Amino acid sequence: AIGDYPVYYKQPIRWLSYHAHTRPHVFYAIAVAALGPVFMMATPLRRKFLYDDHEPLPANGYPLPNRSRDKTLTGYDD
Amino acid sequence: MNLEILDLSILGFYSLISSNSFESIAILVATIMPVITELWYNYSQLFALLYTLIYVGAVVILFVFILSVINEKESGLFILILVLLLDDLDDNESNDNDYNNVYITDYADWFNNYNESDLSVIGNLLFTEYALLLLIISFILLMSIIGLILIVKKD
Amino acid sequence: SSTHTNDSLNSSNYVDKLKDTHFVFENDKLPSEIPDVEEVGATTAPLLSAAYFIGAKCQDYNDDFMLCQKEAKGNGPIDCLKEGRRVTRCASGVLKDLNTHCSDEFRLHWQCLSFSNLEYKNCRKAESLLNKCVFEKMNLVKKIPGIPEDRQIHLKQNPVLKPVALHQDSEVAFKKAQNENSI
Amino acid sequence: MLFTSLLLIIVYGSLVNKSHLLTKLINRLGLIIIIYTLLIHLNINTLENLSIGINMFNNLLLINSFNNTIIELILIICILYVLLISFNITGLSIIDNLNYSKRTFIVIVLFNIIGLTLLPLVNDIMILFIIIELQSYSLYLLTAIFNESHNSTKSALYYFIVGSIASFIILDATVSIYDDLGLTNIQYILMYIDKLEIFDLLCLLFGLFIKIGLAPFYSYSITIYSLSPTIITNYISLMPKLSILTLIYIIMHYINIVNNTDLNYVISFLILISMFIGSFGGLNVIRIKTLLAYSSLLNVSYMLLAILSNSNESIIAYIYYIIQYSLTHINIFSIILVISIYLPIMNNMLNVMITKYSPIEYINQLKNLFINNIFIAIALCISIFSLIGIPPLTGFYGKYLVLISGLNNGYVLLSIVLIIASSISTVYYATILKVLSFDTLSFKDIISNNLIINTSPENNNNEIKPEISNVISYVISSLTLIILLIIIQYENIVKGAYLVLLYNWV
Amino acid sequence: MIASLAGWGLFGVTVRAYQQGIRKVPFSYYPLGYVYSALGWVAFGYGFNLWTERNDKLLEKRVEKLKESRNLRLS
Amino acid sequence: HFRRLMQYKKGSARPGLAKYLNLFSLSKSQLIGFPVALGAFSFLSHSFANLQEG
Amino acid sequence: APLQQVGRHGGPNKCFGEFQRVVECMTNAKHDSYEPCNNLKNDYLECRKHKVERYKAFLMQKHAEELGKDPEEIGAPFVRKRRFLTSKTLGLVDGDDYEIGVEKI
Amino acid sequence: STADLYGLISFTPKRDIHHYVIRVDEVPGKHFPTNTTGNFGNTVDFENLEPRRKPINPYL
Amino acid sequence: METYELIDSDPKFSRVVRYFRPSDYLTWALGTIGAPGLMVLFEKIEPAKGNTFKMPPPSIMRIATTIGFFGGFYYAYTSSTKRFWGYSENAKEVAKDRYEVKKALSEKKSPYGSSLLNPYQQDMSARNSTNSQLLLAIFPWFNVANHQSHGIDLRKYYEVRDGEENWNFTLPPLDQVKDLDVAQYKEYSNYP
Ligand SMILES: CCCCCCCCCCCCCCCCCC(=O)OC[C@H](COP(=O)(O)OCCN)OC(=O)CCCCCCCCCCCCCCCCC
Ligand SMILES: CCCCCCCCCCCCCCCCCC(=O)OC[C@H](COP(=O)(O)OCCN)OC(=O)CCCCCCCCCCCCCCCCC
Ligand SMILES: CCCCCCCCCCCC(=O)OC[C@H](COP(=O)(O)OCC[N+](C)(C)C)OC(=O)CCCCCCCCCCC
Ligand SMILES: CCCCCCCCCCCC(=O)OC[C@H](COP(=O)(O)OCC[N+](C)(C)C)OC(=O)CCCCCCCCCCC
Repeated sequence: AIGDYPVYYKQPIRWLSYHAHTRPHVFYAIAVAALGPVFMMATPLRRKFLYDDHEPLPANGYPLPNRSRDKTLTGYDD
Repeated sequence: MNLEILDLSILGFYSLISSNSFESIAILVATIMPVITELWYNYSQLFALLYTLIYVGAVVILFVFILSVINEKESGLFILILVLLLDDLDDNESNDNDYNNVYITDYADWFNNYNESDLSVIGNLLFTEYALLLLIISFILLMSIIGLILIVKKD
Repeated sequence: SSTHTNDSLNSSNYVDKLKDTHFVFENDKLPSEIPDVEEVGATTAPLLSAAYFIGAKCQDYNDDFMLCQKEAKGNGPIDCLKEGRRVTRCASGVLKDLNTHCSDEFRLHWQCLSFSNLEYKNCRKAESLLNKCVFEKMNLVKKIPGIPEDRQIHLKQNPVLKPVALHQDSEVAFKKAQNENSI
Repeated sequence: MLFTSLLLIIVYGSLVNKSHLLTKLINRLGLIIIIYTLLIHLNINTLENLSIGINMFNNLLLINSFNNTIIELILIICILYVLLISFNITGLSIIDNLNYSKRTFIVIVLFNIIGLTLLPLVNDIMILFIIIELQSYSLYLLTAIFNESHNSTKSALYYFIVGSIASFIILDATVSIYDDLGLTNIQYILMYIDKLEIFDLLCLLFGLFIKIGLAPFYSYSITIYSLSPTIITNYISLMPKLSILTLIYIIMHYINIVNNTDLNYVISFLILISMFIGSFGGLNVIRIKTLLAYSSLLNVSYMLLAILSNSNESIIAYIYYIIQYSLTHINIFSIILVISIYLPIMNNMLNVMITKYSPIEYINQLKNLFINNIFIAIALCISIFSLIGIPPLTGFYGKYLVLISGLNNGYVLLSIVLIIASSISTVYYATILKVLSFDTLSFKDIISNNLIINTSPENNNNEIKPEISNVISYVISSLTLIILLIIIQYENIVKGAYLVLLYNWV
Repeated sequence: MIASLAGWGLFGVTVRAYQQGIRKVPFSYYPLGYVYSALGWVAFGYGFNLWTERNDKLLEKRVEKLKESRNLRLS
Repeated sequence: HFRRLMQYKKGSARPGLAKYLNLFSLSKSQLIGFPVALGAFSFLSHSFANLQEG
Repeated sequence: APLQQVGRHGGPNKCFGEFQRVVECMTNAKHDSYEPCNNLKNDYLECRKHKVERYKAFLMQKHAEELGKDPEEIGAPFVRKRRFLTSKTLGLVDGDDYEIGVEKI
Repeated sequence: STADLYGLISFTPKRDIHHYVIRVDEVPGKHFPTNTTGNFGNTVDFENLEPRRKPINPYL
Repeated sequence: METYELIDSDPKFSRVVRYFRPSDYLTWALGTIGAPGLMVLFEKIEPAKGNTFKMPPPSIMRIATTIGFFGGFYYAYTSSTKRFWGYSENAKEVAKDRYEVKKALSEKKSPYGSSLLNPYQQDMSARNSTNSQLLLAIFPWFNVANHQSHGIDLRKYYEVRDGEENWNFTLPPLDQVKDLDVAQYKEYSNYP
């Protein structure tokens, strides 16, 4: 097989080489696109080795203290 | 002088007299522009721009694209003005008189310290709450790509 | 967000013409049954400059004013009128203090905000002087809840995002404090 | 399972070489996918649990035991249709190779089954418009799948325009509902079922009435069905009514909460008018598909009386009728796809132009089928006798059950007209039986060797050579005996319909 | 219960017998055909009886509630 | 009728357009006969309803 | 249950509170019928269109017409052009009547 | 017996705007994408929420 | 009505696979080899072209195996799901589920797992994937998120049933269990 089109399930390595030579417009668009979801999967690796996720934003309105109203609150009265 | 009325009267005049397909495609553009402009002012600036980007930029120039493909071949002034005047008299789309004569306001409040555009909320709900609606749409788009090619492609 | 509404000023006078907007006044003052309060007169820039000192001084009343809104169950405006005056009086207390203790340090900072699109990132040199002054003369500090002390943004020695253009009064006042104070 | 396999078929079909054997083999892959879908559906979905009604996907889709009945029915009828395109309907390469000339045929059909099965489940006006378009777009593509044909493309153009106006009416009703209430979920609208303009739901029905071909909108459906290829007409004239009539029944279930009489009078005006046109229309017709188009309209008129009445007996009448009518429809069209082998060949007058899209097009092309194939002629006779309503076939119990639901709700006028309209329509069902058999004894001993079936090659001259393929023959026989012998297990089937609930409970 | 599957199987023999006429072949053609068509409907007949017995259990329980509701109506 | 007259003016030589417009056309008698009949129908139907007390 | 009536900032809007109180009543278990929730349904429709309140404004407009009450003295002062929200009108101490700047903020 | 059973099943209870089945099992608005606490008009509390009207399964 | 104990109204995807019975793997295997067989069975029933049996080309048999590979898994996934919902026999899974949860509460970890999703995102995710297996014959959708709306009462995992006390697991009060709604809103009433 000096120039035969490779069969993917028998020659996986040569099958990609055929497409990395004759179809550079397909092979590297797939290669670039897959590098996104691949990087998403390596997010847990970054958490344990680089830095934790930031604290979530306070985007839920005014932070209401979880308690009952103060009863001895005075001052600034009429 | 709500000049938006005069734009449609001209538009309503040429819709009654259009003969070829050049004028028919002109009625389309002459209708979106009042729709876009009356959305830019008043109601929603976001959907005025979405209409321009999606209707004019995408579906309108497709019409003129196929008109050049299809073909280009081939009343009385009293009746038209009489019809347009008759069309002009009664323009109340709804018959709740108080709803059309009495004005209302809203009260603003400062409880929303995380202020973000509408397109932020729409994406917030479309990609979380109604992710089924978003996913079916990409499915409807997918069928069109297959649907266009099976209809038109020769071999 | 510049969405049109029915509750405030819109983008252009062409919006007003389509909506037929009337800008309506109401001369009637509040009834005497509600004791009067002195409304805060500060504008946008001074409030954003003193916002974290109002938070440090009126924290109890702000929380109590909000807790009245939570537990009023929809009748918030009417059943929290007395608790809403403590907040107005407390905030007026802070702005009156800054005018009588740190008038130049305060004015320098909110002139910077009025000069740099009301953004805190552009006015750190003036803001650092104001915080240092307020601490010694009123004991108030600026704290951003939810993060460690070492990782607050306004204490960042080398910020990634810095102002494009410098405020002359800030840079001049800063280096003077590099002599007056950094002995 | 349907959606995931559709993507595999889309990609795979675009890879392999264009050929008939591969196209026919891919059609047999879809026949598996539809079968696999039914096994997974029946496994998880049960009548006993879906009785209460279960919200899915953020309440967008609501499923109960009434909808669940039709999904399984739709899957079943879609298996019997795919058997046509997946096997031989005649075995003569000239006639059959049309079914294998298109590779996207099975893909578009699989697109539609997703559209059909989700429509009864919709519970939001936002998803109602999306799903109705997914079904509507799939029909236009299937109508134009044979893009070389002039009549097929002309029909899809007519279909697209009428459906586009139909979809706009549907879209406008939902917008008007949103204008009044500001709510999109159907359950939230039910809280304001007394506070909204109930006629805006009727404007919604007027859009769904166009898509099922109900008079005065019946004109386009008759034209469309009489122009598409018989394989295409076999699908587009039955499937949309399966999923839309189920949706119409549910919308009418919610509507009858406020029991507005004006709404019922307008619908009775359309049901009454449709019976008239559905009966008197088919009296003067020559094309068989035009005849079955008028026949379809009349049966939809009967099925709306069960929908309009909308009681506990209306569920039984609709659930039974929609099942028996589908099997009858499949049985009749399957026979018409087969008996084209007995057509004569010229060796003249009236210059009748026949094409490979509708080889059987006129009623008198059924002539002497009692002679050429007696067994299949009786199967067509039994099927037509069911449509007439002769007991104890399946067709009688449909009309008998519909009449119970109609009269129990006081629809006396419509019940009498449907019994007049049934007898008027018997005239043109009897013509099909007249053509099948009545000239038997004059033609009994004739020298016939010019039939299309006589151009089939002789294989061995020693082995027996069956005239009709295996799978299509077994389907015709099975559905003919089920139609004929429903009396044996009728009691169990009807008692199996008492359990199908739509929020009856107690 | 075998007799119930006996009847269902005999219906399976009829369909294959009725298939021969449509194909126009001698009724003794391919005797293994009658076995396959018989067994196919016994499989259907087996499941069909399971479905109907399941309906009896469900309908008895539903009628228990319907009788109570009628008594409240008939008060 | 007047609206269908405007459609006649726009297209006359076209066979399909005049094919459909001619079906809906009402003769000058029908444009007068139909409104009279319904007006007569509604008057007689209501009048006989009062005479019969229902 | 799905979110309805979401404001332009992601939170509940003006009329969400009324709609939520309707859902609580309709889906409640201590109710025999839907009669008790009939008033809540009116409030949600009222919050959105103000039809009853606009009607009340119509009578007060019409009643003053039949009594001769001067509109300028019963109504509230208003300004139609935003450029003429001058400091004289706003009541500021030494305010001119010269127009205000509404060109660019 | 058959006449009795059919009389039970065929009967349809009357539905008016007062009694009908609504398939909503919970009150919306517990969590919003942002600014969950709006003008504080959400008077409904989810900590002390009364039990909802659960559906009846007539086969159970 | 065959009703059992409701283990989980919205079982998590990883849980549903880990709970496959050996028979479930058999169904997945049967579905995988059934689809290629069904193609062969049709050819035995009726040849695609000609009149004699001809084995379909190997390419069709590979795509047939893939289609039956998902279909077999989907049938396996739905059957395993009925047990969680209580529609099927779930006594074996109930003990297996209880062992994991009682162990989980003991370590003060959440039974449901920690989640990247905020409170609204957790509850929104539950709405999409709850009861989504009913349409798993039409299109796929799985619960792949560690949310908390599973339709159970965590109190029922405190009481000891037959054959459980021997596990000797200590369960703290739920108020001290990490990543639960009853253990998060301690500072502010709208932030966890
Ligand atoms: C910045 C201004 C841009 C527009 C410049 C032209 C203004 C002339 C008025 C036309 C526009 C009015 C809008 C209604 C469309 C009417 C189109 C029509 O009927 O034909 C107009 C044009 C001239 O032909 P005319 O003699 O008027 O009619 C009989 C000809 N057999 O027939 C022709 O097709 C000649 C070429 C005209 C092409 C114009 C394309 C359509 C207009 C799009 C641009 C403007 C968008 C609409 C804005 C106003 C909306 C009210
Ligand atoms: C206001 C606009 C004009 C009126 C439009 C009416 C719209 C509603 C009609 C519903 C049915 C749609 C019919 C299709 C459109 C018909 C339009 C039409 O009128 O065309 C004319 C056509 C015959 O045309 P022709 O008279 O030969 O040529 C005229 C020459 N100038 O005439 C026809 O063919 C019309 C007859 C078609 C069939 C209608 C019969 C319906 C059944 C009614 C009787 C029901 C009896 C039931 C018994 C119990 C109730 C009494
Ligand atoms: C060329 C030939 C011309 C015709 C000749 C006549 C052939 C007669 C065959 C006798 C068969 C027999 O005996 O059937 C007996 C069996 C089993 O009866 P069982 O166990 O008591 O079940 C209970 C029956 N009850 C109620 C009488 C007690 O029922 C059958 O299979 C019924 C036939 C199937 C009818 C279709 C309904 C099922 C499909 C549902 C989709 C709508
Ligand atoms: C557990 C019970 C399973 C029973 C088997 C089911 C699959 C059938 C395949 C058998 C093998 C085969 O196809 O054998 C081949 C035979 C004979 O074909 P022929 O017409 O003589 O062709 C000519 C043969 N030459 C080439 C030798 C000349 O086909 C049949 O007889 C098909 C019987 C119809 C299918 C019955 C299914 C009933 C469905 C009921 C549910 C609704």
